[PDB]
Amino acid sequence: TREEFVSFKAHYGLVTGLCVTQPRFHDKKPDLKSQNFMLSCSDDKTVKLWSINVDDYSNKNNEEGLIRTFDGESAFQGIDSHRENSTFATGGAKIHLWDVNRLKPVSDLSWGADNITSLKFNQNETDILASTGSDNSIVLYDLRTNSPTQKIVQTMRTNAICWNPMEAFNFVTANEDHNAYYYDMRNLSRSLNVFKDHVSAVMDVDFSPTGDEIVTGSYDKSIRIYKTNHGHSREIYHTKRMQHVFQVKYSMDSKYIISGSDDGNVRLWRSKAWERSNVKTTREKN
Amino acid sequence: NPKAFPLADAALTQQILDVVQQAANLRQLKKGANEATKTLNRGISEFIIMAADCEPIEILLHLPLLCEDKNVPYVFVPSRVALGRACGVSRPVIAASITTNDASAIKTQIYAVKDKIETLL
Amino acid sequence: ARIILTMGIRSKASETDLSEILPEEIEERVKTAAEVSMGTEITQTDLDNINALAEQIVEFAAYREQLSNYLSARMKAIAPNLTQLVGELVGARLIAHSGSLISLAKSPASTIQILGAEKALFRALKTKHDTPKYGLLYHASLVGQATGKNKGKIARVLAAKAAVSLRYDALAEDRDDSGDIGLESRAKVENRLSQLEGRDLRTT
Amino acid sequence: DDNMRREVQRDLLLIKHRAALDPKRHYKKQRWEVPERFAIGTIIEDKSEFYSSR
Amino acid sequence: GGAKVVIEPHRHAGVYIARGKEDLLVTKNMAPGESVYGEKRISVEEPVPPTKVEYRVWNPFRSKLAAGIMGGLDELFIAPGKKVLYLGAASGTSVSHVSDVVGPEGVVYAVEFSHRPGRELISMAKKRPNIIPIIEDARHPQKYRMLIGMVDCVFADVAQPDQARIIALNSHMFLKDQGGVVISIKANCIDSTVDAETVFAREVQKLREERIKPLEQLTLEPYERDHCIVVGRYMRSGLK
Amino acid sequence: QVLIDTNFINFSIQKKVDIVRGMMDCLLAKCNPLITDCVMAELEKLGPKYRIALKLARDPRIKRLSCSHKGTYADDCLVHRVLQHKCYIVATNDAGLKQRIRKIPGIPLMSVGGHAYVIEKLPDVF
Amino acid sequence: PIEYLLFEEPTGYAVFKVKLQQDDIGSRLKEVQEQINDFGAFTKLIELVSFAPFKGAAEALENANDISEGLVSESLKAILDLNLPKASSKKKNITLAISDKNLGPSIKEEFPYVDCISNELAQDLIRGVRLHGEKLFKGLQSGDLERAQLGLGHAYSRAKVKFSVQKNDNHIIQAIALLDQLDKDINTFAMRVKEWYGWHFPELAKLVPDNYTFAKLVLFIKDKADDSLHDLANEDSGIAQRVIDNARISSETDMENVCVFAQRVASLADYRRQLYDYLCEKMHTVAPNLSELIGEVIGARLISHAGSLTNLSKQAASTVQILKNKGRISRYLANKCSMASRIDNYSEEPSNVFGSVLKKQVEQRLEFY
RNA sequence: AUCUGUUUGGUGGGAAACUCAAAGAGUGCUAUGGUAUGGUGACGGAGUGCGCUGGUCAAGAGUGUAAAAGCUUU
RNA sequence: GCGAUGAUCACCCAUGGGUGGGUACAAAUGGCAGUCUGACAAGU
RNA sequence: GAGUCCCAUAACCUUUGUACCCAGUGAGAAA
Ligand SMILES: [Zn+2]
Repeated sequence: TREEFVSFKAHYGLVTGLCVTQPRFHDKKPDLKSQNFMLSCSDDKTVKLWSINVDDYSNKNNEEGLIRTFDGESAFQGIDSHRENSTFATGGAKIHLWDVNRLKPVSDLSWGADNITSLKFNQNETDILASTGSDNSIVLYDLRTNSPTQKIVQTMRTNAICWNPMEAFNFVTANEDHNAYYYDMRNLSRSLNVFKDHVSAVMDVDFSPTGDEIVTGSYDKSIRIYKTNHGHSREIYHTKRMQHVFQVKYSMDSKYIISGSDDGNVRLWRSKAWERSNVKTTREKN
Repeated sequence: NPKAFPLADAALTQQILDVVQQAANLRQLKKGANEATKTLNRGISEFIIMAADCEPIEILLHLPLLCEDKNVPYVFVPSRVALGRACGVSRPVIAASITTNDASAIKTQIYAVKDKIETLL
Repeated sequence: ARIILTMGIRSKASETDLSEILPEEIEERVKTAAEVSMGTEITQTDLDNINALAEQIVEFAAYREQLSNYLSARMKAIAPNLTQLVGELVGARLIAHSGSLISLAKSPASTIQILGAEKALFRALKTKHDTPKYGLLYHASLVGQATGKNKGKIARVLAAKAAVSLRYDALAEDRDDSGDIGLESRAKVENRLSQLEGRDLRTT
Repeated sequence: DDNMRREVQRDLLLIKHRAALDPKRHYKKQRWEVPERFAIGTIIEDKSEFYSSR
Repeated sequence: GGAKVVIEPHRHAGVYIARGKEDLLVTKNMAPGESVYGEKRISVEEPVPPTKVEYRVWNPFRSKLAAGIMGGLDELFIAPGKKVLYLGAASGTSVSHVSDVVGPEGVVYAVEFSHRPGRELISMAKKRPNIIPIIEDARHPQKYRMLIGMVDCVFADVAQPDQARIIALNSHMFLKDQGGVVISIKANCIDSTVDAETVFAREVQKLREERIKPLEQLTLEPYERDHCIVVGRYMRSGLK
Repeated sequence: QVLIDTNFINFSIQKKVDIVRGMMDCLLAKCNPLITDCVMAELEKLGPKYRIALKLARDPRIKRLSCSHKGTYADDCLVHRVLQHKCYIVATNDAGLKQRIRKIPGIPLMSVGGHAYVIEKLPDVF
Repeated sequence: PIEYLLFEEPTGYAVFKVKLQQDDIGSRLKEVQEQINDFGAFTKLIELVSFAPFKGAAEALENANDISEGLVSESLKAILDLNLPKASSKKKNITLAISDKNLGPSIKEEFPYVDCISNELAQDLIRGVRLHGEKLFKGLQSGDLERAQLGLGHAYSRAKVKFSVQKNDNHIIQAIALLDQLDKDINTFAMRVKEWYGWHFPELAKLVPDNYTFAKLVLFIKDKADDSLHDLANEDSGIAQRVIDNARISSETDMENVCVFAQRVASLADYRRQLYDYLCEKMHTVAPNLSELIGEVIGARLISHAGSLTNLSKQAASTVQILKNKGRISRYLANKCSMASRIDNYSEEPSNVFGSVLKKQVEQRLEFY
């Protein structure tokens, strides 16, 4: 319907990260058919976890906001949730691991005393984290060993990571020299692609859930879609109203692309522009 | 649900009876059941007050059907004796009607009572 | 009336059938309408008055057809050649129109032609218009058999032969109530109707 | 038919020239040519109210 | 009172004008031989002999839809073969006129919530078979979603402040695409703190928010003070 | 309730008048200001020079309508929705829109003049 | 995932299986919104797997009330237990698309492995199958769906309003409107019987003036006789036998015919006063207060001329046409009779006691004069 | 009336069709392969073993607690 | 030992009659109100 | 040759017999 379930004055500063959870409490039972859960970190040294009343099933018939408030001593800069086992990780002045039961970090997993700007968990092999530090560094962490794993230093600063949801060791970084880098976790000595067509600093990247193409929004006020085997842009989306696209996601349909700009607006796009979303008879499908 | 359903409580009843007395002084009240149904089918009526304790009750329950037809508020006061005493006549009345007038000095009071009994109804 | 006397109720219709009424093709329609309907369910104390009204109008039509039998009997015993020519109830309202049988017999055949259509006739005479051609004699079976302008033609020849037979019936004394003059007049009208239905204005 | 139009042909003229029947009535300006399909009908005032429109 | 009029077809199909020295909005009578709310009738003898068929005078001071017709609406969607969902069929006053405008081949679903009006609706729907009376609250269309299917026009003579939600729910359930939505808005019954133009503008905005494109509004002023009919169509995709 | 457009917002910020407080001390009444989606589209299309004006139009005190048409011509949208309904004040500073609005009757017109808002076709201002 | 679809309808229940999901994110777009209007593309979404028809209009009304107030009936339980697969109750329930968010809880109360969806996607799937209807069902139902809709709507409405056909004043409308018709029919038919027997002797219509009594006695007298014992139903019978002795007027076939005519008059004469007894009884059960006040035939003609019991009730008291002191007892009886008709209409199963009290009041008023 | 002289009213392309073509609009019809039959002896059927689904019980573990109970458990 | 559940509001004589205007019903061998034309046609 | 199936099976007028008259209002009424 393109309309908000709820809004929340969450913090006072910038909300610098937010993700979504299925919070595995071991005293309560999560009601995921009527409540959705999003948690969110800001620069006022808080991580807050919220529940949302959702009308998607009509099984039932309720205390929506702010079920708990994690608290750090320094600010936070990124957040991403593990895809099981109640865990998330927040980057900031240092990267901490958390779970939704304990009100304090389980472990501090920092390479050195250099801060962390971004964070993504893996989607399959869910216990592999990756992070971007402002010393132009990309660090991998493993949560079996509860430790960092290997880092590389690049020329300029990695703004974002996204892992390949279909290949489980490949990820794409989006950085400040105006291109994206497709990296293999088992060999970080060479990128296995470079996606080059942007003209200012690449702000965010995301994978198609089919793992076959990426979307890539940058500081020049435009977004670009790339086939993963090519290395140049398959498509560019722009608008005179869109300024400085800071966030891009690729919807789980693999057919729409959500971009958040900085004039305020969140816009839907088609990943394939010429493609309509009706169901098709076999003559037109053929 | 009884037959005389949208009854008013005591505060609304006294608000209704005060504006009934003022309209009776200002010649804007038609009192009695068949005068009320006359002014109701003529269309000069702003709301009708039926008393929910007369000796039959269908004797004035004929009027809610008329009010429903013409979209007029109707309200049940629980005392025909107090309704007649408010009307200013020396007998109990069972139904009364506030006729419409725009050269009326109590139009704001009548509109406020209409809003109260319509949110009741 | 006969069907509500037969069944009465809709569930009763669901359990019963009937063929002497409502012949052979409305049965599925009344059964489907009995199964699904916007009709209520009546009680016995007013089904009894429904049944009494239904037998009342059934007996009414029985009296109607037996009064028609009486009319046919008196007509073929009073003016039988008119019955053999134009029919029982047509000749009956001819006689009843003109009053007496002798008062109808002493009228010319053109009057017997236009005998029913007096208001059309006299408005079409009192302004100079065209007069009707059928009158009360339009409902004879021979004029029913004719088609076109020749039903005006055989309304004329039927009124001529009906004047012949009618004044024979009213003015005879050795009359036999056997239909002989009416029957030979009807044979004349029938073969005349044949010879002007055999012609055709097309060119072959 | 024309046979019936030659019977109602006068009150259709009265309805066409309504505006000059009463000096106080003053209709709104239409033209009203004779419509192609019409029907002449009589008002049934019922047996409920008397003496007013009767 | 015993005078003679000429019946003439209106621009709108299914409704007529009887010209005399005062001309009358008139509909054909589906149940000939009786009046429903005491209106007057016209009996024509149309040409087996001719048959006496008759007509009923539609009173604009007792019908918002007739006030709209003879104030001048560019398009009613109530038409002689259609299905109309009448909401707020408060008695059989206007539902009878909508019923015989719609005709024998079309259906009027008359939804009413009170019960003595429902009793009169059922006794009127006996002699007018093309009326399906539905005694139910229109604020819950699921409670009668089984009795009605795929109407062509909704008419809304409800007088409640949650009008636009009632209209939207009944349209999303039972109206078809590019079907008619005729609304009778009463300003004082929606709310009396604002003026009539404010509440009409808000109701039209609510309709286009529930994707019913308004085509036309009419104030219907000599018959009702501070009323309106808004005629729209259910666009369902692309009010633009 | 007052329909705003883009040059009225620009002149408000250039003259340092608050929107709802300027409206309130112009009319001496409680105002509801309305930004149509086409006026908002026009402010967004004005570019990144007008960021201050755009995020002052993004204000919870300023309510906002939902226009349903193609294109973002705010003058057409304001003129149509005001001559449909006559329950609107039009706050504008376009010369052409001011002439359109003051030619259609019964529509009050508000405009930034001097250091506060002025109102013209509203006959009860004091 | 919207895997199955439940469509309730007057002929029965239908379970459809969703083949292709429609778009969730593009659900407001133009092509997605009009693919449910095009039938050639809607049949790519929805396939019929089951249709359990009802046992008749009784079970139809039961299931219409259960669907109306949001309960799972036994036929619903049967068709859902036949069609929906035994999924888990804790992990990946089977998804049923309904149109009623308070019927959903009744479905999960009976089948805990079923989560129910009625949001806008299930709503426009449901209105797609409502828009197409008879085409989806491939020919497998008895009965036209709109004809069953008319029957079920009328049944539901009369149930919800408690429409009783005992207190149905249209019976007494038609009873008195038919009784006046047969008043003039028995009158004109016995007038013609007296005319046709006037030339057999023209004194039976002088001694015995009542139509039924004349007709029944001339149905068995056809001659002279003498033996004047069973003709007293005896001063008039003795005078009639004296007139038969002094016969002073003039067949067989015509006399048999007028015997059939008088038998017709007798049949009309005892169907009348069967109808009159019926309408006095129906008036006691429909309007007891009116019939206590002014009588059954007078109250019958009153509500006939008013058009209905409801119209006589809602009429003003000063505008009632009932049929000096003699001039104002009419007004007193009018407003008391209007009061009695209001009591009698709007009470649900009326008594007689207020008609009794108003009769006492109007007799006190007339005895005061 | 070999009086009158005003008014009102009238006077002062087509046809055929069980023809031949060119186009437009609307409506009807299960109008149904989201990747086409159960199977080129390369196959099918039967049975077995593995796999899968559901509830129940038991065990583990977490959480809770004086002990619990309860609740959670890919 | 009152009342809104309703008070009140055509011609002639020293309760009864005389004289007629409208209402419905029925009747009338009462009225309008007067029963078309008249010698060719079809075919070969 | 020729306008009925469109109520001459009718309509209206006149006369003669049978049963009546010549609604609204809205606070008074009685002493
Ligand atoms: Zn706009």
